[PDB]
Amino acid sequence: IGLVGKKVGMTRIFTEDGVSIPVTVIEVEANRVTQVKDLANDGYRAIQVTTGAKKANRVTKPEAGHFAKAGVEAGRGLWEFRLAEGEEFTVGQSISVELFADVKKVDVTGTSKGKGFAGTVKRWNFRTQDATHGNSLSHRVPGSIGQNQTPGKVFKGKKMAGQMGNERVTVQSLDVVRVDAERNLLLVKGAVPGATGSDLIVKPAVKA
Amino acid sequence: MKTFTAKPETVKRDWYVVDATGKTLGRLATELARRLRGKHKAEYTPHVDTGDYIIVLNADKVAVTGNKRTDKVYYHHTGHIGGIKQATFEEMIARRPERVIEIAVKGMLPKGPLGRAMFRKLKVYAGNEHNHAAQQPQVLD
Amino acid sequence: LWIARINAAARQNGISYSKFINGLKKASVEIDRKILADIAVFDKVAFTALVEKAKAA
Amino acid sequence: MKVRASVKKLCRNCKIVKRDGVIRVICSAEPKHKQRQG
Amino acid sequence: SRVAKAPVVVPAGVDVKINGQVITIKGKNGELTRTLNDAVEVKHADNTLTFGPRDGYADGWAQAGTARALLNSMVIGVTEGFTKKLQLVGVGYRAAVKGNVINLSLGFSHPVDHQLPAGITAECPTQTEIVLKGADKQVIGQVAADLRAYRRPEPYKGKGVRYADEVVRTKEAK
RNA sequence: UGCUGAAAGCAUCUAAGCACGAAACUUGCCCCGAGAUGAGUUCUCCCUGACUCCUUGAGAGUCCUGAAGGAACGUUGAAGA
RNA sequence: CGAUGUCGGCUCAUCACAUCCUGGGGCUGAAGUAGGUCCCAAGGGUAUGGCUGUUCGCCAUUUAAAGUGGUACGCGAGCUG
RNA sequence: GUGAAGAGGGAAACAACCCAGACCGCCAGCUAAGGUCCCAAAGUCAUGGUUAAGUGGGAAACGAUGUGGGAAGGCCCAGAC
Ligand SMILES: [Mg+2]
Ligand SMILES: [Mg+2]
Ligand SMILES: [Mg+2]
Ligand SMILES: [Mg+2]
Ligand SMILES: [Mg+2]
Ligand SMILES: [Mg+2]
Ligand SMILES: [Mg+2]
Ligand SMILES: [Mg+2]
Ligand SMILES: [Mg+2]
Ligand SMILES: [Mg+2]
Ligand SMILES: [Mg+2]
Ligand SMILES: [Mg+2]
Ligand SMILES: [Mg+2]
Ligand SMILES: [Mg+2]
Ligand SMILES: [Mg+2]
Ligand SMILES: [Mg+2]
Ligand SMILES: [Mg+2]
Ligand SMILES: [Mg+2]
Ligand SMILES: [Mg+2]
Ligand SMILES: [Mg+2]
Ligand SMILES: [Mg+2]
Ligand SMILES: [Mg+2]
Ligand SMILES: [Mg+2]
Ligand SMILES: [Mg+2]
Ligand SMILES: [Mg+2]
Ligand SMILES: [Mg+2]
Ligand SMILES: [Mg+2]
Ligand SMILES: [Mg+2]
Ligand SMILES: [Mg+2]
Ligand SMILES: [Mg+2]
Ligand SMILES: [Mg+2]
Ligand SMILES: [Mg+2]
Ligand SMILES: [Mg+2]
Ligand SMILES: [Mg+2]
Ligand SMILES: [Mg+2]
Ligand SMILES: [Mg+2]
Ligand SMILES: [Mg+2]
Ligand SMILES: [Mg+2]
Ligand SMILES: [Mg+2]
Ligand SMILES: [Mg+2]
Ligand SMILES: [Mg+2]
Ligand SMILES: [Mg+2]
Ligand SMILES: [Mg+2]
Ligand SMILES: [Mg+2]
Ligand SMILES: [Mg+2]
Ligand SMILES: [Mg+2]
Ligand SMILES: [Mg+2]
Ligand SMILES: [Mg+2]
Ligand SMILES: [Mg+2]
Ligand SMILES: [Mg+2]
Ligand SMILES: [Mg+2]
Ligand SMILES: [Mg+2]
Ligand SMILES: [Mg+2]
Ligand SMILES: [Mg+2]
Ligand SMILES: [Mg+2]
Ligand SMILES: [Mg+2]
Ligand SMILES: [Mg+2]
Ligand SMILES: [Mg+2]
Ligand SMILES: [Mg+2]
Ligand SMILES: [Mg+2]
Ligand SMILES: [Mg+2]
Ligand SMILES: [Mg+2]
Ligand SMILES: [Mg+2]
Ligand SMILES: [Mg+2]
Ligand SMILES: [Mg+2]
Ligand SMILES: [Mg+2]
Ligand SMILES: [Mg+2]
Ligand SMILES: [Mg+2]
Ligand SMILES: [Mg+2]
Ligand SMILES: [Mg+2]
Ligand SMILES: [Mg+2]
Ligand SMILES: [Mg+2]
Ligand SMILES: [Mg+2]
Ligand SMILES: [Mg+2]
Ligand SMILES: [Mg+2]
Ligand SMILES: [Mg+2]
Ligand SMILES: [Mg+2]
Ligand SMILES: [Mg+2]
Ligand SMILES: [Mg+2]
Ligand SMILES: [Mg+2]
Ligand SMILES: [Mg+2]
Ligand SMILES: [Mg+2]
Ligand SMILES: [Mg+2]
Ligand SMILES: [Mg+2]
Ligand SMILES: [Mg+2]
Ligand SMILES: [Mg+2]
Ligand SMILES: [Mg+2]
Ligand SMILES: [Mg+2]
Ligand SMILES: [Mg+2]
Repeated sequence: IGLVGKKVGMTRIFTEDGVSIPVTVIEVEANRVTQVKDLANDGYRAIQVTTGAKKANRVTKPEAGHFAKAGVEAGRGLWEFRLAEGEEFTVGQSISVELFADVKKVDVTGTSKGKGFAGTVKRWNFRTQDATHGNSLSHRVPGSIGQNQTPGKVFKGKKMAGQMGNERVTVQSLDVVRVDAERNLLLVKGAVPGATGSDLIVKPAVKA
Repeated sequence: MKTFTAKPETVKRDWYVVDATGKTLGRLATELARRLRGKHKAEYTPHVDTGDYIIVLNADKVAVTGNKRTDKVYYHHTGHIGGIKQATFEEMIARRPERVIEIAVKGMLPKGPLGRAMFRKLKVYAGNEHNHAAQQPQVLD
Repeated sequence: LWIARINAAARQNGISYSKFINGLKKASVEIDRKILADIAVFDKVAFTALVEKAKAA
Repeated sequence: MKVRASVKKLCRNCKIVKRDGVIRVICSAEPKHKQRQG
Repeated sequence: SRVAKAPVVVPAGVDVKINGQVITIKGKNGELTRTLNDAVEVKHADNTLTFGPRDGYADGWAQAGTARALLNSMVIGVTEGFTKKLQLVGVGYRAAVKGNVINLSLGFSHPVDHQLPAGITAECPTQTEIVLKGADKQVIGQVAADLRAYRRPEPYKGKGVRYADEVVRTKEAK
C-alpha cells in the first residue's frame, strides 16, 4: 500500500565485506487510518491515513471532528492510498513500518527542494553561449525561441526559464537496506527528494 | 406589425427519451439537432433556445453503415507543439461512447452561446438506465 | 423566419412546407407567409383548416 | 515479393488473387514470381 | 452454385438442430455449433440437408455454397474426427506430450510448451512426430499451423516441423 | 504468415467466419489535472432572534447577535523576485 | 524600394518521411556469418577533430548510426561578423 | 464579355467565373443561377437502374476472374468443360 514518513538526513552503512552503501534515513511513525473509502459511497477502494501529532489549538474544528469520527489522535496532515483489491483495513487501525520487512525495493515520493526562479541553463541544461569572442550581453541567455513567419509563434512546452523544484517528484525502485522496528525507521539505498524534515510517501515498487 | 418572438420566460420546454440502439448515427444526430434547436415547434425563434430536453440512452449501440466502424477517424489537436491525436469509431466507443453522439450533434448545432446553450439540453448515456425519472421524460422516435 | 414557422406548424399536422404551399396555390389561396406564420403561432385550430384546405389539392 | 504497379502472370502456375483490396499474384513453383499491387 | 446444389448426407446418430440461423450438430466425437450467415437459408429435406440462397440479398450462392461445405466438414468431423500428421525433421528436435500441452524442443534455449485449445487429442507414435486428432478442421488446422510456425521448413536441409503430405523445395549452396 | 471456406465440383488467407503479427497506435510508469461552466465525489465542521416596509420581490431595511473559519499583524523557513 | 537585415558559425529548436541506427517482415545468385534489394515502421537516437569564412568537400580517429529534407536556403528587437 | 467604373444572389471564403444591372420605401407575391437531412430558407420527394471504393470529395502510362449492362462467337443426351 504505502506509508508516510519524515526524511531524517543521510548516512552510510558499511557492509562487513567492505561496500559502504549510502542510505536515506526515513523515520516512519505509526500511520493511523482515519477513513476507509469503498465502491458504494466513493466509487473506488482506498484508505486515508495520518501521522505525527498536531497541537490541539493549531488543528481546526472541521478536522478535529474528522479525527473524532475515527477515534484517532490528530496527526499533522492526511494522505490517501489506493487498495489493491485483496487487502482490507479498518478505521482506527495503526499501520507500522513492518509492512516493508517483506519487500526489497520501494518507490519514494516527495517534494523536491525548491530552487526558485531558475534560468534555462540550470533548469533545462541549456548550453552557455560563448563567454567571450565578441559576445554581447548574451552569455547565459536562451538564444532563439522559434522560427519565423511560418509558425509566427512560440510553441507550447517551449523550454524557458521559470520555477524550478518545489514540485512533487518520485524516485523509483530504491533498495531497502534495513527496516528498524524498534526506533521506527526505514533505511533506503540512495537519495530521495526534499530536505531533512520533508514528508515522504514511501511505497512498494510498482516496477517489479 | 411586429411579428411574434418567443420570450425565454414563457418558453415551456419538454423532456424526451430516445433509444439509440441500432439507429444510424447521423440520421439520429440530425433529428436530435432539429429538436434541440426547436425547429419542430411553431414558435421557433432563431435567437432563443425554444428546443426540448432530450435523453439519448444506449449511445454505445449506435449503428454506422459501410466500413465506418473501423475507417471513421475522430481527429483532434492537443494545442501542443505537434500533438495531433486520432481515434477510430471502434476505439472511440471502447473508451468514450457518449462522445460519439455529442460530437455528431455538436457539429449539426449552430456555433455560439446559443448553440452551446442548446447542446446543454442533450443528455447522452452509454447504459439503458437514466437518473432523470423526476421529469417524466416521454418516449420519442 | 415565417417560412420556418409555417414549415414547423405544417409538419405538426402531417404535411411539409413544399407540399402545403402548392396545396394552397392550387386552391387559389392568396394568403402570405407573414400571416400564415402569425396564424401558425396564435390560432392553430384555425391553421389546421388551411392544411386540410391544402390536402384537398 | 515485388510491389510493382503492373503485376501479371509470369509463368503457368502463377495465380491472381484480390486480398483486402490489393491485387496479388501468388505462385506454387517460383516464390520469385510472388508479387503484389497494381 | 454447384456445391450448394448437392445435398449433405446426415448418417444415423447425428443430431442436427436449426435454431433460426444458429446451427447445432451433435454426434459421437463431439458437439459442434455454427452461427451461420444471415444471407444463407438452410432446411431439412428428407434425410439430407438443403442450402438455399435468400431472395433480395446480393451474394447468395457464394454464401450458401460455403455453408454447404462447412456443414459437410462438420458432419464428417462429428462422425469420423479429423487428424493431422506433423513430423519434426533435423537432429536434436524432440516432440513429447504431457496431458494437453505439447512440449516442443526445436533447438531453442528454452523448451516450448504449446497449449491445446478446445477438444484436441494430441498423440506421439515416435519422438520426432506429432499426430493430433479432433472434431473441428478449424482448430486442428490452426494448432497444426502454430506447431509448424514455431519452426518452419528450412529450404536447404528441410529442417523443422512439417506436414506429412507437404512437399518442400530445397536448393543448393551458392 | 496462416486456418477453415465459397463465388469458380477443384483451387485459393476471405467473399460468412478465425488466429498470430513490430521501439508505431491505446494503456501500463512519472507529473499536472473540476474554470472538466458537463465547475464532480466523500468526510468533517458552523449558523436554528426580532421588528419595519412593500410597486408582494429570490425585494429594501431597523435592531440584537458575529459562528465555523479566514484574513490582517508579529516571530519566521531547507518556501520565495 | 515613405527599408521584408541576404552567407557561414553559436544558442535554441520544430515538423516531414523519400529510414542512417535500433524494431517487424517477403524474395534472394539466402548453408552459417555477412549481405543485396524491397515492404511496413518517424518511438527514441543520430560523432569529435585537422584544413578552409565556408555551406559542401577531402583527410585522421570514433560510432549501433554519424539519414535526406521543410521551417523567410528556421532562428541578428537572441549572440557573432 | 466582365472588372476597371457595378452593388445584389451562387461558386465555403474568391475585382475579372455563373445568375442579374441597386431612384426611394413596405414585416407582400412569382422566378434566375444555384439549391432543398442538420449548421442554414426549401424534398429524409416519386419512380427505374448503377456504385461498396467514403468512389462521390485531386492525377497518367500501365496493371487486374471488381461489378453491371449488351451484341456476338466455341460443345452435349453419341453426356464437352
Ligand atoms: Mg528555497
Ligand atoms: Mg544562476
Ligand atoms: Mg544535475
Ligand atoms: Mg557550448
Ligand atoms: Mg560557453
Ligand atoms: Mg563588437
Ligand atoms: Mg546587444
Ligand atoms: Mg555593442
Ligand atoms: Mg560582457
Ligand atoms: Mg540583446
Ligand atoms: Mg540592451
Ligand atoms: Mg532496480
Ligand atoms: Mg492485412
Ligand atoms: Mg483504400
Ligand atoms: Mg476448397
Ligand atoms: Mg489448403
Ligand atoms: Mg492480436
Ligand atoms: Mg528499447
Ligand atoms: Mg492533485
Ligand atoms: Mg450541478
Ligand atoms: Mg463538495
Ligand atoms: Mg458528500
Ligand atoms: Mg429560528
Ligand atoms: Mg434581506
Ligand atoms: Mg449597530
Ligand atoms: Mg463583523
Ligand atoms: Mg465579537
Ligand atoms: Mg474564529
Ligand atoms: Mg488555508
Ligand atoms: Mg501583506
Ligand atoms: Mg507573515
Ligand atoms: Mg525574514
Ligand atoms: Mg527570507
Ligand atoms: Mg514605398
Ligand atoms: Mg512602412
Ligand atoms: Mg544583410
Ligand atoms: Mg552564398
Ligand atoms: Mg562549430
Ligand atoms: Mg539544443
Ligand atoms: Mg515508408
Ligand atoms: Mg527506395
Ligand atoms: Mg524503406
Ligand atoms: Mg535501411
Ligand atoms: Mg538493439
Ligand atoms: Mg529482437
Ligand atoms: Mg525476417
Ligand atoms: Mg503507406
Ligand atoms: Mg526522429
Ligand atoms: Mg507522430
Ligand atoms: Mg517526434
Ligand atoms: Mg508506446
Ligand atoms: Mg529524449
Ligand atoms: Mg592546429
Ligand atoms: Mg574548423
Ligand atoms: Mg575520415
Ligand atoms: Mg562501430
Ligand atoms: Mg540533411
Ligand atoms: Mg516549402
Ligand atoms: Mg528554398
Ligand atoms: Mg531549408
Ligand atoms: Mg536564413
Ligand atoms: Mg537549417
Ligand atoms: Mg528575428
Ligand atoms: Mg539569420
Ligand atoms: Mg544586437
Ligand atoms: Mg568583415
Ligand atoms: Mg572585425
Ligand atoms: Mg483606374
Ligand atoms: Mg459583382
Ligand atoms: Mg458576389
Ligand atoms: Mg472555389
Ligand atoms: Mg456552401
Ligand atoms: Mg455560403
Ligand atoms: Mg457568400
Ligand atoms: Mg483567384
Ligand atoms: Mg447556367
Ligand atoms: Mg439592364
Ligand atoms: Mg438601374
Ligand atoms: Mg422599380
Ligand atoms: Mg416560389
Ligand atoms: Mg407557379
Ligand atoms: Mg441540387
Ligand atoms: Mg453561419
Ligand atoms: Mg450560408
Ligand atoms: Mg431547413
Ligand atoms: Mg427516399
Ligand atoms: Mg477522396
Ligand atoms: Mg486494364
Ligand atoms: Mg447472346
